[PDB]
Amino acid sequence: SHMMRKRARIIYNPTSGKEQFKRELPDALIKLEKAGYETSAYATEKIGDATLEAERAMHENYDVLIAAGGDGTLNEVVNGIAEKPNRPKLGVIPMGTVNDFGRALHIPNDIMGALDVIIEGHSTKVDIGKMNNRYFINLAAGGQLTQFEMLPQMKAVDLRIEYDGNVFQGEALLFFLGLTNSMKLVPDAKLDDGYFTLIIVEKSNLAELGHIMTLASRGEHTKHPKVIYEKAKAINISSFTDLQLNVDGEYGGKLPANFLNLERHIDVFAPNDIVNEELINNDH
Repeated sequence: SHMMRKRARIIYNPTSGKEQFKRELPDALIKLEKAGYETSAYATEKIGDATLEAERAMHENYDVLIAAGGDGTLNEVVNGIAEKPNRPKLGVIPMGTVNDFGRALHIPNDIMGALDVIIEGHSTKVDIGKMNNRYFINLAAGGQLTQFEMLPQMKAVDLRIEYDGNVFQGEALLFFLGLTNSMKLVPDAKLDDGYFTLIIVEKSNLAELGHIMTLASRGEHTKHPKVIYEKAKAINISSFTDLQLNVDGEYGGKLPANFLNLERHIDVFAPNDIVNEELINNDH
């Protein structure tokens, strides 16, 4: 008995990925209890349930919030706790078909392995993004479908993007704001630095398109002059024409959008076993 008793809340999507978690919950509870966590669980039913539960949990003095599901459950949990005093630490159990945030932090795709990471108690702080009044953890993207794989479907649109002091103003096929980058690359992106990865693909002819696509195919897109790469903390986006917004893999409304990177905002259990190339701070 090496620690004083703690309180954990599991927030889980029962129909997530392979859907094995609900069946494995009783053993997850045993393991968490043996490690000293009085553990309770909440099963989501619809989109938004995880956010609302995380909001309630804020008032219930938990040491850890465990999100068991895909990037959607994760995004929802973060939305419920972001910018609130006394945030619990976040535990990630990757129960989605894709788990881009998990892979970004090297969380095992094995339940008991992910639980081993939480129980061991080493954690990192990662940036999150604020967009208008909501939050995100992976990426935001924007463009207009005609009348990187999707670039040939984009229509040039006039846009302005104020990023920190600077201004881009012109026609663009696509913009990306990346936090994590394993959904894929810029060469030197950090989860830690307080900077979004900002990609803007400018309006280009068919040849520049072919070219950008063949460079993309071997991690060299950033080398094309029509591909802009900047790092920025605050990015404000507007146009007079209407754009669709993708936020963490889902439709996230439309413009205008104001983005702020909340540097090292969220404390999340991570492996002390392995070195993260995308972290400035590996003090864990």
